[PDB]
Amino acid sequence: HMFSLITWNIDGLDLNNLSERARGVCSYLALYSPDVIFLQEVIPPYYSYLKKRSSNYEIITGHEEGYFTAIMLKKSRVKLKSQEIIPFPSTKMMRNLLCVHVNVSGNELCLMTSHLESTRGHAAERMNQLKMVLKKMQEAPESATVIFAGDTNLRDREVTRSGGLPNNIVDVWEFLGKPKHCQYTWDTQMNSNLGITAACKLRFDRIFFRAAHIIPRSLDLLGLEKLDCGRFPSDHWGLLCNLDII
Ligand SMILES: [Mg+2]
Repeated sequence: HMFSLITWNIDGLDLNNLSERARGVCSYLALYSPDVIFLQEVIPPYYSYLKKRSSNYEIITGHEEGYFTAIMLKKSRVKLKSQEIIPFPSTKMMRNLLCVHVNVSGNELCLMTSHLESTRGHAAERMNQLKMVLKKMQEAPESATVIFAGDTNLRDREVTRSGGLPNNIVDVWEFLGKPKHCQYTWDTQMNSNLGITAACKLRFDRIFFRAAHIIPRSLDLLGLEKLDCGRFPSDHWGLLCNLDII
């Protein structure tokens, strides 16, 4: 009846206090108990802690070495059907789109995650990767509900310069009337995990939707509380999305 996903860039590259951060993120995931979990910037040790703490989830990794994405499926409700790792072409950061075809209740789904080129890379390649994600979203089978969710790293109206969004694809944040409480997924003013003195408020973590059923209900943020070490679980904010399986 209900349906929930959580997208989070756990910032696994920040090695400081990584144990307590992983314990906190696992506490959030265990508390909300979502059905699908999209994780970005996961390192093998973090993946080992996740697999150790989350046994009721099937974890599909985007790679093996370095950092990668991961998709966790609640085994008690989400039935894995297929998986495909679509690698980006001119990628200078070893990033790819992780697609996982699943079945929830009686509906088919296509859950996609990605971690596009970061701020240090080439914004043009980030736009190209966005076009590849949207194209792979449109070319999905005309029977499943495609749901993308991940750290897009987009800024400076790159969605408009990349040809815009197609007619059958919409941003869940924009669909809900652009709620201002979950307006920014990366805030250097409230989140003090990079030491950036300047206040840069951007919306990196995003969710794209298309259907052939499922309705986005609510949208929220998580990971806003400081841990015992005085740091947040990540430099990005978690993005919780609740849906209704009509
Ligand atoms: Mg990072």
